[PDB]
Amino acid sequence: QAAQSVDQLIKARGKVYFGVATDQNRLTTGKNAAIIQANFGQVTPENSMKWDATEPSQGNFNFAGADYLVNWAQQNGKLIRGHTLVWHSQLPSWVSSITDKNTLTNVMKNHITTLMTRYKGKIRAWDVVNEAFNEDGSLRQTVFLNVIGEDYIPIAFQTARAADPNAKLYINDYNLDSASYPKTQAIVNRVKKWRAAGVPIDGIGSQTHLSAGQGASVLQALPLLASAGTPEVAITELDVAGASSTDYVNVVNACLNVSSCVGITVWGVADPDSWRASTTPLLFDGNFNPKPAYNAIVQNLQQ
Repeated sequence: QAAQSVDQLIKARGKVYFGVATDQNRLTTGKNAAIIQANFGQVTPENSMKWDATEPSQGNFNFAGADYLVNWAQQNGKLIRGHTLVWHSQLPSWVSSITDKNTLTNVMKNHITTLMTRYKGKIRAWDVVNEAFNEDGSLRQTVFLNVIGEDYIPIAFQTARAADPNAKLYINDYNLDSASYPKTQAIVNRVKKWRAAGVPIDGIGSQTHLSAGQGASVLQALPLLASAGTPEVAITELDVAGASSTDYVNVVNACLNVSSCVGITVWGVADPDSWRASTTPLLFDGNFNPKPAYNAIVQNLQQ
């Protein structure tokens, strides 16, 4: 645990949270729980709310890991971002093999409604649709697009709104880190059009999986994402190859600069537990000590 909490410091600047990805496997080993308690104000399940984890066989849901996370978060005063309802990765084959529109629509709706109803009122925000865009800005040809069609995004969001009207509903994606970039421009254009059509999209989530030196670009990309007119944006899965303080401070400042940016989630606690561990891209090292970039964020946020 670091003495100074980046979550308290960002809250003192008017933001909602500074959080991290975690799950039971992390919380019950090492120093993760104590670090999260001390220094962070929000958690995202790294895996336990994905489709493979929660509905591994159709209609036979497994909530043990998700329940653990939600209960731990409540006990410890941490906000929760649910992650993620509709996504092509970590998707069981029972889903991806379906070729009938009605079948898949009903499966998708039941998955959304069942997860969101279980946690109704406890979840600040859901990543309803994840990684819907290709790198050229076209929509990713996932089973949902291929079988349901264009409607899958409207359906997902409308179903989510009905299941828990309290939750902020997000579309989440990566490579939204440049204002220049076909995916960035596309998500802004399509969110504007979906919302103008009445689709309830409350947030754009920008994963922010960065390479070294790339953080500076977020200072221009995040205000562009905010121009789509959603009530919120958020930095949802931040990590940075090499963990330079310059990159981390740039992303923090981008969020500070964008009033609709509610907060930042970093994608794990300690480097060896990162999905990209070899790049040591997180804010705590393998000995669970805060890294230079953690201290740089603390100092940037001090008033």
